[PDB]
Amino acid sequence: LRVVVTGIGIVSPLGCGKELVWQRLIGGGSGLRRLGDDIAGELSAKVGGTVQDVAEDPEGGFDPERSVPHKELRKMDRFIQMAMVAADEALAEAGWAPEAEQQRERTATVVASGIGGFPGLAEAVRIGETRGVRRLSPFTIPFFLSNLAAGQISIKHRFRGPLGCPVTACAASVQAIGDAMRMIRTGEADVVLAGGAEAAFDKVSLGGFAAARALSTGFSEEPVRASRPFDRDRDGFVMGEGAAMVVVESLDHALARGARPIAEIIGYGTTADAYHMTAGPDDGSGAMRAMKLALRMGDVAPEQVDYVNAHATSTPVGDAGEIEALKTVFGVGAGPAISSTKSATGHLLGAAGAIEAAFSILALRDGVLPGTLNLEHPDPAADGLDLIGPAARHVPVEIALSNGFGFGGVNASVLFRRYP
Amino acid sequence: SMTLRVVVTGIGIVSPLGCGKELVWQRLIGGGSGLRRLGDDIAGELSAKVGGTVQDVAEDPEGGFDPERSVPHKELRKMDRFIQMAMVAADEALAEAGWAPEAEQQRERTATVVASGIGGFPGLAEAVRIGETRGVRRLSPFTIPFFLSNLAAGQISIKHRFRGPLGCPVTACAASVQAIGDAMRMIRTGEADVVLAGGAEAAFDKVSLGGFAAARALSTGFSEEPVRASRPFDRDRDGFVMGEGAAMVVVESLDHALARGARPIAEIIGYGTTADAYHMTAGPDDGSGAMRAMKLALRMGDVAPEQVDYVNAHATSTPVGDAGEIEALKTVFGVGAGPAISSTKSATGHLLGAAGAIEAAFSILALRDGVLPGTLNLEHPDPAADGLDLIGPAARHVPVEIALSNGFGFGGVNASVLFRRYP
Ligand SMILES: C=C1C[C@@]23C=CC(=O)[C@@](C)(CCC(=O)Nc4c(O)ccc(C(=O)O)c4O)[C@@H]2C[C@@H]1CC3
Ligand SMILES: C=C1C[C@@]23C=CC(=O)[C@@](C)(CCC(=O)Nc4c(O)ccc(C(=O)O)c4O)[C@@H]2C[C@@H]1CC3
Repeated sequence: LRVVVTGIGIVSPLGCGKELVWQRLIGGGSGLRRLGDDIAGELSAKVGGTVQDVAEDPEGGFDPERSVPHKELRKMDRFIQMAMVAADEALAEAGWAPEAEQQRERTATVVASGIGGFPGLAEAVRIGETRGVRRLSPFTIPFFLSNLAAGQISIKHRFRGPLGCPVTACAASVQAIGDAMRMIRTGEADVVLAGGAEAAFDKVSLGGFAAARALSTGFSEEPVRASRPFDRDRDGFVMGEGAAMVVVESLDHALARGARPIAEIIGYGTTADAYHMTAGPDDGSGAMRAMKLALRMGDVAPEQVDYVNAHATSTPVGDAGEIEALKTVFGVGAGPAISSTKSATGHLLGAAGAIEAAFSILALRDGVLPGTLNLEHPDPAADGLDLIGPAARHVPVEIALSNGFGFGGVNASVLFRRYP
Repeated sequence: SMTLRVVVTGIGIVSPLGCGKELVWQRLIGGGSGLRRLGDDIAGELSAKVGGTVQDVAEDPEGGFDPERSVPHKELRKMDRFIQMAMVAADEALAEAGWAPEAEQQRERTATVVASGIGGFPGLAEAVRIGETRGVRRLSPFTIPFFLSNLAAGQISIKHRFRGPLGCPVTACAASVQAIGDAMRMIRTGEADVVLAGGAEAAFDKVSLGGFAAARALSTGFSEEPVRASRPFDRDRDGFVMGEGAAMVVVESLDHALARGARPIAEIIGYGTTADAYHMTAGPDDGSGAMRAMKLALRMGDVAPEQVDYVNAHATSTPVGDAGEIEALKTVFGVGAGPAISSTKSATGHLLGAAGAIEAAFSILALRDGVLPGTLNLEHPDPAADGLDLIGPAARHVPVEIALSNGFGFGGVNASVLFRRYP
């Protein structure tokens, strides 16, 4: 059964609204900024991809009151608020707003997060250390539970089909899209609102990644330079926040209702390294297998892939592993054009898969491949791979692959074809 | 292939009634309870004083929890308690199944799908307290993977070299019902041959308990008589009793099991999942989303309601929750006949994200042995349940062929899984 995407929503460090975000991305913009001392004061990691408010970004700022009434915001952590805005955008684009119970019952909501409501949870613990646990809000638990992103979206829109919340670290929202497609094919839903949401900035979460030496520290005075996937001087990832959503349905379902497919989902693959808890193997074998499964599903040879949106987070070991995986799948000398948009957005963690899927889809729609900012001295291990430098590449393309990996050895890859 | 019959070939349990499914089963069927007074470090400030706790080998010599049996002592520092329980339950299930592939051909066809509701809450809470006292610069390098929900499946995969899909559904108290449904789905789509599926939860902390107490969801009226506090369907229920544990099943096609000589313990014939889109912490009074999930599982199994012998209800002992499920059961099954219904949360407490997997295991064992667990504490059944065959405290010894198990959660999540006895 053929499956398509009919709507996209984005809340990100480059703004809210996918057209504006796309225009900013291709123009070389960056969402990386110095973090507040309340988050980063104790740490050497001083830079993050932050979502700005309307006062800071009048055109593209985040105002969750447009999707959630003021008095309801108290009931949901930031990631959920972001999820609600991104979902509204994707649904409006897809024109999916079912009033009838039949259609509502056939709409699923599958929204990933990596860490979920960390700020809410941290605040509850801090209350426990101060005012006392007898003073916790009645909303404490659903405020931070990961599945209340999907939950609040479903309540608002009356989506009464399956609910999902994959929490598979930084691959989670790639899996959300694969899980959406799988449900369309098994007949368990007719439309899926799928994606990811993450808003985990807090001294403790940042501190936890810091303690693992996973975060960039050497570019604090030049924040836009800090995220440099594939570059010789990369020194760890830059945490980001945001949310991105896609509306997924069968091609036949889309065309019957007059919805324009934006792109087709033709492949999905997911695997486990079973290697180490926080690093993948140097040979990239788990990631390699995930990519090959998505290509097999799409019946696409490696030489037919035009564009790869790599997971590459700007870690030394992580980017090297993905380089090796890509060489195994595609060879050297020819192959796909490859970039990492984490160079501009930072690492949206459990929302990274969905935002990069969205960029992969827009790349196909527009024949514009995002560049990799800061790619000044490519890792020599990547010689023979067509890594896109800072300039976006304007070229008609048909097939795009997007990767997402996470702690716990999770690899996921999703493959798209241009429509028509 | 979508027409594959799917079976369970091994089961593992870590619970408030012990570790090891056979011992746990014998203790459950004998009317045992895992409910105990919590430590003051957890519940000292709160009026919810009772929990289903997992005991160590000093406290329970035959059935105690010793994670060093599964994980070297040095490595325990790297994993929160929910993961340690997951590891022990997974080892049990895998040993019973005889699934320990050494070749990549089989390793690549083994998935690992382990739910949690809250994940490493004690780990996360400790990191935050460290942050307030000693400073975030003192955090362990293992802080993040210590608590991430998916590191339960992750650590299991690493130990056993399972290289197929990893899953971690975090859909609250329906989560490990969905894990089983997701496992079945993956066998039917051809994405895996064997799935280690289940749930793991160890969320006891003053803040998590405090949060549930703030939602008025916890029992507070039975502190002096802990074993009486979890009373699903009873007139005097006043909220659920939090528990901890892990349970796992090994899922594969019947054809694959027969090929390798593994004995199916039961068959998985149906799964359904729905969303209420009603309220963030309560379902509708008529249980209509639960009803729909149950009917979807029955439809998938091609089973009429009158063919169901046993229902392991979600019923957690909350006033509104159990009443909703009563109404859903009446809609699906009618009144006057219908299945025998019990809730084993009466004995184990609510294992949250691991409730689905443990209750699945009990439903499977019920079919295997022809013994339906009772509902402890059911002294004055809610009148709304008149017409439903609620099992009282005594386990019922009767041959049975079909069992349904429900799991629901905050955010309007409903899931149901349906089993048939094997052969
Ligand atoms: C075992 C080691 C060696 C060490 C050395 C160099 C590194 O690059 C890091 C810092 C990160 C590895 C990595 O990219 N993991 C890694 C991964 O497997 C999957 C995903 C991500 C992600 O960001 O999405 C990720 O970050 C590792 C982690 C830990 C300590 C230092
Ligand atoms: C909206 C209300 C009314 C209120 C009144 C009586 C109740 O019984 C509770 C306390 C819990 C309802 C419930 O069982 N939710 C509920 C649910 O939907 C799904 C799962 C569970 C679970 O334990 O697994 C659950 O607990 C609710 C919660 C909140 C405040 C008081």
